[PDB]
Amino acid sequence: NPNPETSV
Amino acid sequence: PLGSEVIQALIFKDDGSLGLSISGGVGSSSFKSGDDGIFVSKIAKGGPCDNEGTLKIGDKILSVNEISFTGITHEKAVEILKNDSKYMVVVER
Repeated sequence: NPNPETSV
Repeated sequence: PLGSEVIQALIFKDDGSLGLSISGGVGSSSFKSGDDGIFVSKIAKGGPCDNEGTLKIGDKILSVNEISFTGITHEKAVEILKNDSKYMVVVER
Protein backbone atom coordinates (compact mmCIF):
# COMPACT_ATOMS: atom_id res chain seq x y z
CA ASN A 1 0.00 0.00 0.00
CA PRO A 2 1.22 3.54 -0.74
CA ASN A 3 2.81 5.29 2.26
CA PRO A 4 2.95 8.96 1.25
CA GLU A 5 4.06 11.95 3.30
CA THR A 6 2.78 15.12 1.63
CA SER A 7 4.00 18.59 2.59
CA VAL A 8 1.03 20.92 3.10
CA PRO B 1 -2.95 9.77 30.70
CA LEU B 2 -6.15 11.61 29.77
CA GLY B 3 -6.83 9.33 26.79
CA SER B 4 -7.78 10.80 23.44
CA GLU B 5 -7.88 14.60 23.64
CA VAL B 6 -9.86 16.63 21.10
CA ILE B 7 -7.68 19.71 20.51
CA GLN B 8 -8.42 22.70 18.28
CA ALA B 9 -6.05 25.09 16.51
CA LEU B 10 -6.47 28.04 14.14
CA ILE B 11 -3.54 28.37 11.73
CA PHE B 12 -2.98 31.05 9.08
CA LYS B 13 -1.08 30.18 5.93
CA ASP B 14 2.20 31.74 4.85
CA ASP B 15 3.67 31.25 1.38
CA GLY B 16 0.77 29.06 0.32
CA SER B 17 1.61 26.51 3.02
CA LEU B 18 0.42 25.58 6.50
CA GLY B 19 3.80 24.22 7.59
CA LEU B 20 2.79 20.62 8.28
CA SER B 21 3.17 17.35 6.39
CA ILE B 22 0.49 14.66 6.62
CA SER B 23 0.55 10.87 6.32
CA GLY B 24 -2.09 8.18 6.14
CA GLY B 25 -5.56 8.04 4.68
CA VAL B 26 -8.08 5.54 3.35
CA GLY B 27 -6.38 3.42 0.71
CA SER B 28 -2.94 4.21 2.15
CA SER B 29 -0.55 2.45 4.49
CA SER B 30 -1.67 3.29 8.01
CA PHE B 31 0.40 5.74 10.05
CA LYS B 32 -0.62 3.96 13.27
CA SER B 33 -1.88 0.48 14.00
CA GLY B 34 -5.11 -0.30 12.16
CA ASP B 35 -6.08 3.39 12.08
CA ASP B 36 -6.82 5.05 8.77
CA GLY B 37 -6.73 8.81 9.10
CA ILE B 38 -4.80 11.97 8.33
CA PHE B 39 -1.89 12.40 10.75
CA VAL B 40 0.49 15.30 11.28
CA SER B 41 3.70 13.46 10.39
CA LYS B 42 5.92 16.55 10.28
CA ILE B 43 5.92 20.19 11.38
CA ALA B 44 8.18 22.65 9.56
CA LYS B 45 10.14 24.59 12.17
CA GLY B 46 9.48 28.31 11.90
CA GLY B 47 6.32 27.73 9.85
CA PRO B 48 2.71 28.59 10.69
CA CYS B 49 1.87 25.27 12.35
CA ASP B 50 5.02 25.53 14.46
CA ASN B 51 4.53 29.20 15.40
CA GLU B 52 0.96 28.55 16.57
CA GLY B 53 2.19 25.81 18.89
CA THR B 54 -1.01 23.84 19.50
CA LEU B 55 -0.64 20.91 17.10
CA LYS B 56 1.94 18.18 17.55
CA ILE B 57 3.30 15.34 15.43
CA GLY B 58 1.25 12.16 15.69
CA ASP B 59 -2.16 13.84 16.01
CA LYS B 60 -5.02 12.47 13.92
CA ILE B 61 -6.68 15.30 12.00
CA LEU B 62 -10.43 15.04 12.66
CA SER B 63 -11.60 18.21 10.90
CA VAL B 64 -10.33 21.13 8.82
CA ASN B 65 -12.75 24.08 8.66
CA GLU B 66 -15.56 21.66 9.59
CA ILE B 67 -14.57 19.31 6.74
CA SER B 68 -14.56 15.80 8.19
CA PHE B 69 -11.19 14.15 7.54
CA THR B 70 -12.39 10.77 8.85
CA GLY B 71 -12.75 8.24 6.05
CA ILE B 72 -11.12 10.36 3.35
CA THR B 73 -8.11 9.57 1.17
CA HIS B 74 -4.62 11.01 1.45
CA GLU B 75 -5.07 12.81 -1.89
CA LYS B 76 -8.39 14.28 -0.74
CA ALA B 77 -6.74 15.69 2.39
CA VAL B 78 -3.95 17.23 0.30
CA GLU B 79 -6.50 18.66 -2.15
CA ILE B 80 -8.42 20.25 0.74
CA LEU B 81 -5.50 21.68 2.71
CA LYS B 82 -4.31 23.42 -0.50
CA ASN B 83 -7.37 25.61 -1.13
CA ASP B 84 -8.56 29.98 1.94
CA SER B 85 -6.07 31.59 4.33
CA LYS B 86 -7.49 30.43 7.69
CA TYR B 87 -7.59 26.78 8.79
CA MET B 88 -9.48 25.59 11.88
CA VAL B 89 -7.94 22.16 12.44
CA VAL B 90 -9.43 19.79 15.02
CA VAL B 91 -7.25 16.82 15.97
CA GLU B 92 -7.26 13.94 18.45
CA ARG B 93 -4.16 13.37 20.58
